[PDB]
Amino acid sequence: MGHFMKPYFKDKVTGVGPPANEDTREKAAQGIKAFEELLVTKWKNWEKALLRKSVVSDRLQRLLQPKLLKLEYLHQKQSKVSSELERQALEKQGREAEKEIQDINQLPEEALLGNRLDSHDWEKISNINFEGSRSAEEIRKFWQNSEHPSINKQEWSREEEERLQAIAAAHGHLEWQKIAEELGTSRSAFQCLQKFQQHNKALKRKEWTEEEDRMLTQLVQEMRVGSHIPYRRIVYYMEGRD
Amino acid sequence: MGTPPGLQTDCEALLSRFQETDSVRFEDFTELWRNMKFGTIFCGRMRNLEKNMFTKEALALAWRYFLPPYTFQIRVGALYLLYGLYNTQLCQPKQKIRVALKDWDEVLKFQQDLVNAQHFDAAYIFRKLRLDRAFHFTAMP
Amino acid sequence: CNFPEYELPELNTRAFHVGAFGELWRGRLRGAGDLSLREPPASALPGSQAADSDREDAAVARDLDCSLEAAAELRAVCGLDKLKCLEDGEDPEVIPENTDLVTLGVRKRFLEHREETITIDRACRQETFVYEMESHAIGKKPENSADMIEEGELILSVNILYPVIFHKHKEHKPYQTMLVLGSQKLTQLRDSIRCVSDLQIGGEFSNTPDQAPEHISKDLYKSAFFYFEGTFYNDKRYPECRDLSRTIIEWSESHDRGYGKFQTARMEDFTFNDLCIKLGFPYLYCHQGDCEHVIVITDIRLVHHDDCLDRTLYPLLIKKHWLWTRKCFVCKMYTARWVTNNDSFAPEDPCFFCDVCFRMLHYDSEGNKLGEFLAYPYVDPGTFN
Amino acid sequence: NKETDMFFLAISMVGTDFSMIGQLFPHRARIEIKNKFKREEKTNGWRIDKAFQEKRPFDFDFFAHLLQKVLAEEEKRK
Amino acid sequence: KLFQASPSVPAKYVEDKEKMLSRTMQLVELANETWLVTGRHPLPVITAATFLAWQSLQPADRLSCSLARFCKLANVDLPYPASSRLQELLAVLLRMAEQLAWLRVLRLDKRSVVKHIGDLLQHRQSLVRSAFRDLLLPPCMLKSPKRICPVPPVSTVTGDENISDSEIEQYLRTPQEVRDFQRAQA
Ligand SMILES: [Zn+2]
Ligand SMILES: [Zn+2]
Repeated sequence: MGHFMKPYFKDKVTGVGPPANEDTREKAAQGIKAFEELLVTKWKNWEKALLRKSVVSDRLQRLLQPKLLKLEYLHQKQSKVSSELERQALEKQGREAEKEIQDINQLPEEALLGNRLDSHDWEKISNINFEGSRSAEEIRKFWQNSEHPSINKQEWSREEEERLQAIAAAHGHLEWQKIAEELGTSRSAFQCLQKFQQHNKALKRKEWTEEEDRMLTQLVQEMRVGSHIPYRRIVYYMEGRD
Repeated sequence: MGTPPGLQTDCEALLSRFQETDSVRFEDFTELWRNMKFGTIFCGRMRNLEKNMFTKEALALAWRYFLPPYTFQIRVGALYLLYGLYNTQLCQPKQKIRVALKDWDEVLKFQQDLVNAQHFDAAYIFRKLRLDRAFHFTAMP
Repeated sequence: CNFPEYELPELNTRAFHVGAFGELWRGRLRGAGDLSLREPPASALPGSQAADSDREDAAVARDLDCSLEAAAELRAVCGLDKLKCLEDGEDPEVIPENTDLVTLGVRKRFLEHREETITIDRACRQETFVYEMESHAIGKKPENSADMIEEGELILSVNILYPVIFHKHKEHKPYQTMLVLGSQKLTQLRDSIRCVSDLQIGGEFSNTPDQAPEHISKDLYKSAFFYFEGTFYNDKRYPECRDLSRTIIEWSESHDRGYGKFQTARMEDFTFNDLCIKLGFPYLYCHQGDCEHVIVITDIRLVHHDDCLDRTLYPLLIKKHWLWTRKCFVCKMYTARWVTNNDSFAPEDPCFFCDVCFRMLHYDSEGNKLGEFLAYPYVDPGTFN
Repeated sequence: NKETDMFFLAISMVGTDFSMIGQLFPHRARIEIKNKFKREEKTNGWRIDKAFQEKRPFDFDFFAHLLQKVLAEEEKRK
Repeated sequence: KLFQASPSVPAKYVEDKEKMLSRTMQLVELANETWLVTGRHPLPVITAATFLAWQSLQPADRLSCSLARFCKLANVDLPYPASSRLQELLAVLLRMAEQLAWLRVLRLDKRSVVKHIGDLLQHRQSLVRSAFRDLLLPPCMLKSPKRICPVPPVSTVTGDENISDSEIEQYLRTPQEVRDFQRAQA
């Protein structure tokens, strides 16, 4: 019974489906998205922990690779070369590279993490360290905007909330990047807007308006059968509800 | 879905008791029905959809008893149970017994046998259910 | 023979021709009036059968091969007073204690722990849609003569599963149940479905959000087809319609993919009476080139005078599953109307935004683009469910 | 264990004639008898010597019968 | 048949023939120099090397594939000791991975290492020469045998003429057992 779930037809030996159809190809060329794209999984603590591990590992390899490549090239040259003074100079270079790799080994994880806007091989991280389960750009956004330690993850202070409200009014509730910059607590535009919307009287309304009531009544009468109405789905059409 | 919680026990107890009486008369079945007071089953703070699907499944299960391989008096008791369940319901419209195509003809032959057997109580009860059109012409029960 | 049999107990049945099955049902009922759409006489208490006695006793005597006095005696014996131990005036909202039913003992056990100030309520019991649609349509008749169900017509129950699927549960399915007539063409069922995929739209509009596409997927594509008994039924009424079945035939017949030989037909060539179909066995439907639905023929029966006879409503909807609205991540409460990718402001990609949050975040008063992001208009299937 | 006791009693009865040994048991080859000897000698050289000294009367029917009975008993109880 | 987009195989598993050949060639020479080839069947080790090379050319998905699935896809009769040879090479792979700074810091494992084989091969020679100073021999006898070929006691004495005579009595049958032997195979 359960064998017939989507896709309805699936290849018996490989499980693949038919190639892209003409209608599907045109729709893709028109940029029409699919419903499967809306499926997103919550960041469990393991996902974050191994993202952190991946970032530290990436930075470690980035720092080490030039040093160890230099050391290995130097050792190859020392092995092939017979000149004594040049051999001693190459040996000294190898000792320097050894000391450099040792102090990099001794560097702390925080120094390895570096700044928020540092460069990383997000593509390689994605497809080799999480096997492509999450997209490289998605991982980049998550890290740089929420997970990197420089992000202000602390709870909002009451003074911070009051100043946020005041400067949001000052900025006309627009350009929330400038709002966050003026707040001065290293907050992001998205954090500021989410916070304001969660305590904005204009969005969440206890009162009512003529257009909201009219459209609620219209949708209710069009859809309602007996006692049932889409209480929480009417919110798509009118603004300021659940 | 299956069966309501406890309905199977009440139905089997009623059918077993009616069998042990060794009587096919409808008087005995109604007397048991009134004594243990089966008709309350359609009360008890069950709402509209609840009465509808409870009656549907109860009628389907009463039909399950009404079918073979159980012998004459068991099927007679099951028909009396079908009559009671349908005529003591409070649905609007009265919900119908789901009966299969494969079962309509066999029940018609059973009604004819009841007529030939001169036990006209069961045949009359089936005809009364037919007048109520208490049954739905379905492919499966 | 077209004799329905269980292929798996209470799960699915063998295949049979709908027309032949309906003809067999009518043959077992034609001329008896049991399949008629006209109100028959009903049972009553023995104290009120005097008016009905003249009409009933003679017919009973004729059918049961018993005397008129025997018919009257049977009627008195089978009086509802012998079974109506509830008075017609008793409310159903209370369990009557004068009973020995185990069922009502269980009902009492259920109700007792629901009378505290925290638990007492008259809320939904387990579902709502079914009875609402029933009471909205049951027993009604059409306002037009041409919209009347034929007496003894077949009623088919068809379930269509939603494109959005749980992927974590398998006992239950997300579906909507329709009722269709034997004589109806499949064109009506194809045209009736209001699937959200028809509302699908595309295009990237971060620079100019107000320039959303003028055409929904329904206005650009019309390819749709049904799948029964190995047959494709593709629509070709319009130039936008394409016979999707040809590509899948080419793909599948070239290799042992686990399915047999297939053949193509149009959508308007068949009525519900022309199909040879199973009950409970899953089947397939598709539209928009890619939006596949699972089709299950849950039930089939002749029409009854108590059923909905108003064909203006047909195809009928009688049961509907639920999908959760896609709430935008900014306020986490309001429903999203926009989604962005590559968005520097957004903490995650993709990020969904409401029409309120989207504009006020990504644009200034003039509507100029702010930051780096790509934005797409979004239609919520959890809303248009 | 009981099968070990059987090789010991057999080789008491008849000596170390692995061919006749393997014939009388139903599914044991001469190679199996040799391998069993090579395994057991280290701990049961005393028992092999006792068996060589134990020139027990080798009756055909008696031993065939007691075999069949004790194989049946072991199979049932095992 | 891994290198053509046949209908029976997904295109996911098509590569460059020369890259595959080079990966497998360098893996095979590594196995050779690590004493994994002498006195044994080459076909299982070669098969293992091919499987690991193919996996390493895209660890993203091939890490989920099994060698049994591999031979099914390729229509190849896998030798029974292929799994054992693969395990041996994996142990050698971990012994090699311990050498490099990044790998040893990352604390890799038998499975996750699949995505660094090219890196290892890049610096094979120096690292393996360093690792040898810690050789390979049959793992069965690498169990740290504290005693090797112990000298047996000298028992070259053969007596003078006869050390005992009851042995003949012990090795001869009594007349009872003689009759018993006669009736044994009647
Ligand atoms: Zn759809
Ligand atoms: Zn908003």
